[PDB]
Amino acid sequence: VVIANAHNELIHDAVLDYYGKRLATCSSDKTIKIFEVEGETHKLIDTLTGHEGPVWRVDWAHPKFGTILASCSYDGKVLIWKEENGRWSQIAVHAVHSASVNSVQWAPHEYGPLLLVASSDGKVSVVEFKENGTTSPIIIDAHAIGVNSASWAPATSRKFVTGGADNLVKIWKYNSDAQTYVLESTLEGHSDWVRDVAWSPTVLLRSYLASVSQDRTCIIWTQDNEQGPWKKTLLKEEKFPDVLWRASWSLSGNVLALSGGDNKVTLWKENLEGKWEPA
Amino acid sequence: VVIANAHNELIHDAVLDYYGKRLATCSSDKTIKIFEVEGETHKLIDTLTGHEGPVWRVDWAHPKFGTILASCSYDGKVLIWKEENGRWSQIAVHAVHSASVNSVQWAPHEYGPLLLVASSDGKVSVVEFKENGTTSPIIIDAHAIGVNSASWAPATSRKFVTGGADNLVKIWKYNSDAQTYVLESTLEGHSDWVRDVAWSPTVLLRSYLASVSQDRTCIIWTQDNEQGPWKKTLLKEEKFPDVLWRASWSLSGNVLALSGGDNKVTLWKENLEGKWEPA
Amino acid sequence: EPSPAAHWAFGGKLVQITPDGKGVSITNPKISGLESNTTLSEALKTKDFKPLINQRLVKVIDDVNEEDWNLLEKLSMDGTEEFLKEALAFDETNFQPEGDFSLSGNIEQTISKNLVSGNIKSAVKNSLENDLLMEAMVIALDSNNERLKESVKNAYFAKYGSKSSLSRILYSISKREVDDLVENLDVSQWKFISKAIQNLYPNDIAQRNEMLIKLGDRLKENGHRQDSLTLYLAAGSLDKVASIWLSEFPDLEDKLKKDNKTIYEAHSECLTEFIERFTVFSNFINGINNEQLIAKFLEFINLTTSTGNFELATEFLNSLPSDNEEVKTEKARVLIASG
Amino acid sequence: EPSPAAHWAFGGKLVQITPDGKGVSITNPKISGLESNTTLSEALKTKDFKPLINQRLVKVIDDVNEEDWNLLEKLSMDGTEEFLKEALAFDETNFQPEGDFSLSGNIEQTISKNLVSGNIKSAVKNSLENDLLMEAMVIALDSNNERLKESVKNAYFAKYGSKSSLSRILYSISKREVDDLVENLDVSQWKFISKAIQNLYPNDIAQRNEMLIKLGDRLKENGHRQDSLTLYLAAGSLDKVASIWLSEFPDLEDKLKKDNKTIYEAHSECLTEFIERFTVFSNFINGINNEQLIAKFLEFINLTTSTGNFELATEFLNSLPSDNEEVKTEKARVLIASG
Repeated sequence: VVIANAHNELIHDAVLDYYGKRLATCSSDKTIKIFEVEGETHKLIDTLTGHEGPVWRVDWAHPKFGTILASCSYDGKVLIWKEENGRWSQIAVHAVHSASVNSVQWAPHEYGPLLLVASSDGKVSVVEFKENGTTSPIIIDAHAIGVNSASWAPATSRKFVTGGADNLVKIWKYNSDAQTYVLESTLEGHSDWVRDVAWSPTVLLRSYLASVSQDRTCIIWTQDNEQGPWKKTLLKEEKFPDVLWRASWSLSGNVLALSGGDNKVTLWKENLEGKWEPA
Repeated sequence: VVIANAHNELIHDAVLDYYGKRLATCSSDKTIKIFEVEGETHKLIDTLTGHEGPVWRVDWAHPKFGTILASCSYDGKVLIWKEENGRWSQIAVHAVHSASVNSVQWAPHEYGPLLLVASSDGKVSVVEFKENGTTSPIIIDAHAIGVNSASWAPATSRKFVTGGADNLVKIWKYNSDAQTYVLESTLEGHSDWVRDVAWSPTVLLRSYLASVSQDRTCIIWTQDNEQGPWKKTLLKEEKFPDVLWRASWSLSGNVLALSGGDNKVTLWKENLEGKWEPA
Repeated sequence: EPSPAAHWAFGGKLVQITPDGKGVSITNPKISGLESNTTLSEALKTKDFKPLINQRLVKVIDDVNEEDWNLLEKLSMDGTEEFLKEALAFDETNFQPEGDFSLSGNIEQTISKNLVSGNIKSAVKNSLENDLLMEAMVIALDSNNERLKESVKNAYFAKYGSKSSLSRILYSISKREVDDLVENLDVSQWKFISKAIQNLYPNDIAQRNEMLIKLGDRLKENGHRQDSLTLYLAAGSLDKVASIWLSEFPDLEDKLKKDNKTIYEAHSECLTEFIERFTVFSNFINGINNEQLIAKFLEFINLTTSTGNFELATEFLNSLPSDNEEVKTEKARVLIASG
Repeated sequence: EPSPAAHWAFGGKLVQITPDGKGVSITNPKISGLESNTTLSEALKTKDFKPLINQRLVKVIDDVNEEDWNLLEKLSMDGTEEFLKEALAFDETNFQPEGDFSLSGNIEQTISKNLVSGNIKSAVKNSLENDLLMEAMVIALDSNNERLKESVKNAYFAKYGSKSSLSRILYSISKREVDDLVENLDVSQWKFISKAIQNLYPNDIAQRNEMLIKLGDRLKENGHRQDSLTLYLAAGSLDKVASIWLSEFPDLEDKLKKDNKTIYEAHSECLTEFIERFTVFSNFINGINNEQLIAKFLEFINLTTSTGNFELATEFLNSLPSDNEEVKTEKARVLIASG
């Protein structure tokens, strides 16, 4: 199934929603597009407008809140969108960062309608939408140089991993006696900017993290339990041909989808040894 | 019970009939008289006439032939009498002897209407009354001097005892190869005329005879069985005061009634010893 | 010549001629030893043989004779019914199962399966075809099925009614019969074969008495004389009692003849005792067609008429079948003689 | 910079950007090891698990597992009813009396008198109050009187049902009960306690099954696993079979994990075998309210949706109580995802 020419400017993100039927894209044209794919057909449904700069990413929210989509852009702001009564409209706007926002992600539906945001300004913001609408977020300084990604850990006590341009990967946990997310662990292992970080939703004892970097390597970080440390495990002994840009875990099977710069997508799974191989 | 003056001339015989209720007498007046005795009363019923001389004896016949009476007299004849329709009449007359007939007696009713007659002419006659009436008798010479009595033996084969004036007693039995009664035994034992002989009707093995005589003694002759002889047994060791004239056996008990000349009647029975004594 | 010219006549009357030679005198001489039977005449009317019985009892002859009069002495007071009474009568659960156990063997297992499988019929078959009769019986003592509830009884007896007297008795009680006991059970336990007749035939008298009789004969013929009479007394068979007594007659007249009595005293006394003994007995039981009895009945008549007691003579004359001529003739004679 | 920007989405779909940088491409990658379950989808519709059963059987794991699939392999051909059949079934008169005899003793005489005197009741009393039980029983096996015809049984058991296993069994067959066998008779003779339930309660199913169950529990808890399932299969208690299988789950997933399989291959393979084993079994018995079962039901749903086989996923979604929200949510999600 292919939807060629969804945009005329280069596209940076395409995400299907909770039912994996409703597509959504974003690119330099500074717009988002909603699609409806079936067998091998497709129908545009709208074009979201507002961002003053190329749009970097989008994330669909859990259906239990409505039909929402979040986006962020080089313009250093985040826009939420809604499809009420049959038409999309900018409900809220989040802009507390002073540089390009590169990632945005809806927390687990159990936490409510929270949003995880990371920016080149080095900070990360956590945002909920009050009873009235406005937003009173959490802002933390999380990386030097710039933050490129941030992902939520599955639900139990709330944790999320960030990936900065300081080559570091970082786990965060919420604390009461601070009313903020505090730095739980710093994981060193990349020699160049970390482009993305994905926390696997696998519900097994062991937790899985996958970080991708400008150094042409993918690292799977794992933690057996609370007393265990985060163990480093290169996805493969040899570096890759080009820069790895994204990492995505399936919802089941704990299968990793790696997006390279040689515009190639490799798939991996774990084996008896604890080492990865092509799935 | 006494019926004084039944006759004016001396009476020689008084016999009650089969029911012992109808009396009958005879005497020198040459007549017989029928009486009916009850408690201590009596009623003459008639006076039989015909005999030309004193009447010696009478004998009632068995009721199964009618109401008959037989008599005999010094006139040497025998007259039978009947009471048909309420009045007595001379039916037949038997006279084959040439001297006083002294006894007459009806045989046992089994033999039929036979009559045993004994006379001073020394003969004895047996008489039946033919189908028509007349009489064709048996006449036998049975004693010298004269015959005074004759009695029939009970029924089984027919026997009778006679008693003559030759002092002898004699048993007679009927014989076929003679068509007459033949002398079976002569019993000697009296020294003077035998006046009467009575054969007891007792139905015991032993037969009893009683002869009475002018010698003032009574002899009981007995015979155990056919092989036995007639054994002599004086009624009592001492002679009697006067002449014994009659002998009569009861019908049961075998009790002997002796009629003496001292006009006295003695009664006797037999005891364990086989000797007689006053009953 | 003058002479009493005495004669005897019916009724024991003596006819003679008065000394005056002109009168006739009829009388009934007193023969010491011969006396009209008053007691009999008076008891036969007042039907109270207490005195008569008390007379024979106090002057009884041999030992046996005493029993009969005693049998009659007590039968006198207590009455027939009440007599036959006193004469025919007589003198762990739980279990709690415990511990393990198991069906050992094919036999047990097969029968057990039958049971549970609601097949109560086969259980018994499998039981009988083994010496598990006790069990076969237990199963059957639970069902209603008669033929099955009986196929076992006939199986018990089949091999036990011969090794146990009580088994053979059950066999009879079971099969509603007495023929077996009545004919083979020891005569000593007669009071029992007696109850088995009154028990099995309580509403069929003809049969009840045919059996009681069949037993009496057996008793009397096996030393139980006194008892066979009791059974007869209850079967209402005067004929059997009569026959026994007529056979016992001779010997009885002999024991009397040895007792210093003339041939007549013996014969006389004997026939009287028998007649009074028979009369009183026939007066309590439920009872003429026996020849000899008749024959001897006639005999007592004559001895009675000779006593002058024409009344007592007629009484016995009546009881005889007016079908017998001798009975006929004497009936007529006694009439005129008395009338 | 240019990049596929790949993502995974429900249904196991992969979204990426074309190299031209202007197109979106959704697909369902082939993950070696993960394959939609056709056999299940096709057998669940054509209700012919011959192939499915033949698959599990030919690739079974441990020995126990093999029995269950075999239990299902044969249950497949013969059918439920016919199966429970082959699984719950199993592998002198006469006597002639002779000669004299006599009532010896007081006991015998008293009982004998009773009998003849038509007093069948007392005979038994006198019998029991002596060790003449055999007889007491014989008399009773002749009357109709139930209370008496029963006063002896309770007398037999009273002292024997404890010294004989067959006696204790009779005691139960007699008194129309099973409680005793079902709870104490050796588990080895279960095929018997089995017949005593179908025998005593042939027209009362609720009770028939309450007892059959009470037994199954006892078997399974005393080494008779395979058999307790047979009893359950006949009591229509899928719940008991489910519970047993859910407890046996862990150890089963462990034997798989030691067999050179990743934590996922094991978990995956296990839940599948259990679900196919439970589905085929629930298809022959007479049978959701068990939490864990539901919980694990939901689990198989997700593994199925991830295969893209939304149809087989809905099928199991239906069978779950539409009372459970997780069941609710997934019901809705699967809908839109497929619709």
